[PDB]
Amino acid sequence: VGITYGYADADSFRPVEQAERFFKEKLFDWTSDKPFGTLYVLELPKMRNGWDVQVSATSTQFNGGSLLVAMVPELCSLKDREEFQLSLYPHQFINPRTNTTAHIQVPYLGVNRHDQHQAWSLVVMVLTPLTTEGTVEVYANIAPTNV
Amino acid sequence: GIIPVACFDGYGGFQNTDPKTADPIYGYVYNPSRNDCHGRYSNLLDVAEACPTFLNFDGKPYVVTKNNGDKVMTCFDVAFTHKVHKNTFLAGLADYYAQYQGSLNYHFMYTGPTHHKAKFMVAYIPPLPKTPEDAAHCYHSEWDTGLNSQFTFAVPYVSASDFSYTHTDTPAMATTNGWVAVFQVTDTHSAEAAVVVSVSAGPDLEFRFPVDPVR
Amino acid sequence: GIIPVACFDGYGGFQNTDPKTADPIYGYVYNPSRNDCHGRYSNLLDVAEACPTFLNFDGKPYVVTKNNGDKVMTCFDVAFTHKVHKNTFLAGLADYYAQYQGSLNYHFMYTGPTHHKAKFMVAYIPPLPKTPEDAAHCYHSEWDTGLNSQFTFAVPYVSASDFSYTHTDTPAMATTNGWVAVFQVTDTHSAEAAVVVSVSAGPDLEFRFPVDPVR
Amino acid sequence: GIIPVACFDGYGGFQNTDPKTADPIYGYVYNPSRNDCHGRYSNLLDVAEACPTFLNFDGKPYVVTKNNGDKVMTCFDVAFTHKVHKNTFLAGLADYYAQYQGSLNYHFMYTGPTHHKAKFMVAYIPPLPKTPEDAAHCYHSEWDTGLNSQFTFAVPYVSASDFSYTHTDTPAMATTNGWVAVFQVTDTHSAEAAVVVSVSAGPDLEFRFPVDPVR
Amino acid sequence: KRVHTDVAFVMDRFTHVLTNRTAFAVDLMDTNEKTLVGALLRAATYYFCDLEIACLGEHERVWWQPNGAPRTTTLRDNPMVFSHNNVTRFAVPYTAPHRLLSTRYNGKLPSTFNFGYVTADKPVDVYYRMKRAELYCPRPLLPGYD
Amino acid sequence: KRVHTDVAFVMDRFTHVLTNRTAFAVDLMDTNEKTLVGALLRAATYYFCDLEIACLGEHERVWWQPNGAPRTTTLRDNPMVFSHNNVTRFAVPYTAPHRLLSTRYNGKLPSTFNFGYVTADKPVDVYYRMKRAELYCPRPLLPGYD
Amino acid sequence: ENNCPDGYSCGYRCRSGWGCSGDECCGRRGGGWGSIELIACCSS
Repeated sequence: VGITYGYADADSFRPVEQAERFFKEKLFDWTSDKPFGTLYVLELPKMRNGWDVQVSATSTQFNGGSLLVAMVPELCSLKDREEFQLSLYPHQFINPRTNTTAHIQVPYLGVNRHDQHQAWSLVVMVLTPLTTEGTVEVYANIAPTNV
Repeated sequence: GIIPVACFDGYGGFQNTDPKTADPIYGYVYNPSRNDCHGRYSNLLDVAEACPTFLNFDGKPYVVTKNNGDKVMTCFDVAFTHKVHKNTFLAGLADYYAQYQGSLNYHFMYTGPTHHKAKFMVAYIPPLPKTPEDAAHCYHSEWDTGLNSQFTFAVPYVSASDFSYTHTDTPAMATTNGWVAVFQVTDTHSAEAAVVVSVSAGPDLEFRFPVDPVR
Repeated sequence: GIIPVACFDGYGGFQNTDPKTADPIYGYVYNPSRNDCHGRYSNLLDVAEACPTFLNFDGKPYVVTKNNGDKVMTCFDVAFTHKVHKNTFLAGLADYYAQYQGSLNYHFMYTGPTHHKAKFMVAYIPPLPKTPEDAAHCYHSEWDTGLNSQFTFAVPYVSASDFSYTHTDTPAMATTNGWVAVFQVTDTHSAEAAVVVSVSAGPDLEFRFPVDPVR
Repeated sequence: GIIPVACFDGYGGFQNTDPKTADPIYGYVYNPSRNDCHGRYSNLLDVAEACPTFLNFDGKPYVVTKNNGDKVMTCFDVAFTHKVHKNTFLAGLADYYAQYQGSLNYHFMYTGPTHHKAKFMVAYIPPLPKTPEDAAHCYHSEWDTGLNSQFTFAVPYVSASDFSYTHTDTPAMATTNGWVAVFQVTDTHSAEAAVVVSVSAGPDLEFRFPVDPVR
Repeated sequence: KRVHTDVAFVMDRFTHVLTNRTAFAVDLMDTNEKTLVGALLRAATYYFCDLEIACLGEHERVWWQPNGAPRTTTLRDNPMVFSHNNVTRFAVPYTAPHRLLSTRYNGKLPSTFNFGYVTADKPVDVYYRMKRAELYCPRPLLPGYD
Repeated sequence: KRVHTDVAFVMDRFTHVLTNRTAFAVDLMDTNEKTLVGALLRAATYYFCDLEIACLGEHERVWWQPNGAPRTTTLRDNPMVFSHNNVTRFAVPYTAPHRLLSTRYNGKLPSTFNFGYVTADKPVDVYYRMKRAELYCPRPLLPGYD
Repeated sequence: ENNCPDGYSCGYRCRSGWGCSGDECCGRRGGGWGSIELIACCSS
């Protein structure tokens, strides 16, 4: 639980940016009928800017499951066995019993210093099917930083 | 005024891994800089240590608790060629290296309801009985899902040789690499839960002899 | 007493750009001096910066004020392949170089009677609206022909890539290089004037990768 | 800018004993260590000095005391090609070397009953009479099996040349290498006994010019 | 200390990329996706290197044009290397206009992601070597063979 | 700092000037007027360099007389270089009596503006390289191609 | 003793948007490659 800064600079954290705009959107209905690997990919944007996404879910003490929320840079496609290595990307876990809310911030990334071109894609995967003992909804809050 | 030399036989052929450099065409090029770029990695295994990747338990990364009395949720080898490790980044990285040595870290995450608390023990069985009492004399560790739903189980390197072979053929051999297994000590199971298992390279793991597999 | 060597394969062929020198025939020649000579230039881009060259507006380097209401005397790309830049020393240099990066300086000289005073503006529209209000958010400058009949406008480098290609084919593409445009803010035009436009390399301009064009 | 050289004729052929090294393939390998290993020997003759090996007296390493009056038990040469030395480590090591020089140490061990004490003298007869009186003017020594049942008899190098030939053919030549013989001074023989004889390289022995016997 | 997993060590190898070609772009994605170099290159989003091109086969000379140069049938006074013992090895600088090259692109890769163009007198077999290779943003890597 | 547009760097290249000639003057205006070396040379009113000549082709040896030497069919003991691997590269020092050479002349260029005279055993292809070139009085330069 | 949750260590400079006077945050490497996670400030 906390705030994840993907591809962070080691020197910059030795002992600035901020979110300018805001947005909200529902992604999918988290239900037990979706097994592992139920990907939901959202390209960003839906100016040399870094993104800041706060994916949240509505879960109670009787809800169980796990979502993997990551930001893949230039996700053209995902192969059959590639999902298992998604943790290679700036990612977080949403668990109803641990944090039930994700927050990832990534810098500008590209071949050039100015972008047009979906550089980043927010990917949400259902790592484990939803378990209960009454529906769970996922809402994504996306805000550009340092435009 | 002429240096006498002798062109030896045997040297001079085109080697694809020779240390010698070539003669540049545009020798006065100066690319600006790449210092402030993000995500640079200069070592492959450094990526594998900090990026645990999930295991393949019959197409799924999690393990379902069983109501029947067996006390063994899973029993998988520690071989990179095993179907369990098939999807991991380490196995993908191990396919291109002949030999390896070092330790593995296995990460376990519990994704059940917050009300249900379960206690699990992880046992390593060096090259085999499948009971906690016989695993007491062997390497073992126990973690309760009431303090941290995240457990790391370092697997020591106990192979006979200094280095092991990345490529081999052992489906369920008793002496494969140590038979990591997960035991649930609580027989008072309430309902179905899940345990996500992922593996990351240990701080001392080391691959060697890069190989192009043409199998 | 013989140094063992090994003649490698791959090196030794005749390269037209090799750094190695040859063996002179008359090795004891001494040409007197060229220190007190005039006009020596050791860099082509220094000449390009110090010597602005005129543009080609349909066979003429000057633009004529129009009586009709359009407020746009000229609107030309910043591409070296554009016919407007066809007759410049910068375009001549660009034909032999693969890539370039940097800024340009456009020099405008008023060529009318001394009694007639006019105020012009020049705008650079990065990769497009053609109005002064929308150019206010863009990079625009304004000069009045009552103080100096000689104005310099610095067109910066705002291309996406670090370097840009000197060879391309874009007639009036909206993203060619920035669409330098000239407006007359005063609608009280009196008679037929003329404005001479020339271009020169900026202090930071730099070409790279010389190329023989065999198109 | 080119160094003038000249590829001499005669050098450059593939020598099987050339000091030059080759170009490694995996030049960044680092085997851990072999410091704490046991039994390493860096010199072959150091092994031969510290490891005496038995002689071949008609298939047996020992000598049977004779009841008849001859005062001689064995009379064997000091040649590595002789059938007596055939089974020794020195002869096996001498088969691969052209020449040698130095001394030999012959170890005699008495393996009889403790009650029976016998006195033996060992004589070296340089290149021949077989009597102790004639051996008095020659090199000889005497040891009694009542103090130490282990005797060392150093054989000095008295060959005419500085180095001798390991490979030769002399069955019982009077000038082979010195005709080491063992004499028993006590004619009061009681019963049958044995004397184990072994040879080890002297501290000054030195083989040279390794060769491959293709006889 | 681990040496054989270093990127600058692994990528510093001549990999066979294409066989029997006379004129070709030097797109580093021409490498085989199952070889060591190709697989570890495709496991990174971005990269940068100075290349070495080796041409093996019966050919007299090889011309190389930097990235951005116009494509023409006949090359005159362009960078040309004559073959020695039917081998032509030469080091190509990073001529792309971009700061870094990318294996993937969420737009097929545009033509600007290459190290130039190469023409040969006769068809040759080509080997690529990444000198001082730098990799960025690691991507999933999977076992090529089972 | 700009390097690739330096005069001492650009002109330091072998340019193909003529093909299949056995005896030829070493005038520097034989260069193709559209090549990089040829066009930039004609963009200067005066120049100075120590030429390098390369001959490619089946020839046993090549000669070279300095500027001003009489022209004769048979050459004896004149500066002669034998070909190695059918290539003859040799550095010709600056030879003209004038302090500087010129591309244009308001007075066709007179015969004194050359670096010598070269006769080959058999016809060869010739490449010129300008070592330590020094250009003077820049002249208009135009795009060769559109 | 350091006042950070389990697995969190100090010595990480706080990035913009945390309001920590000492500029020391309970940093934690994880979440990908090169990712750095901050959860709160560091108090000594």
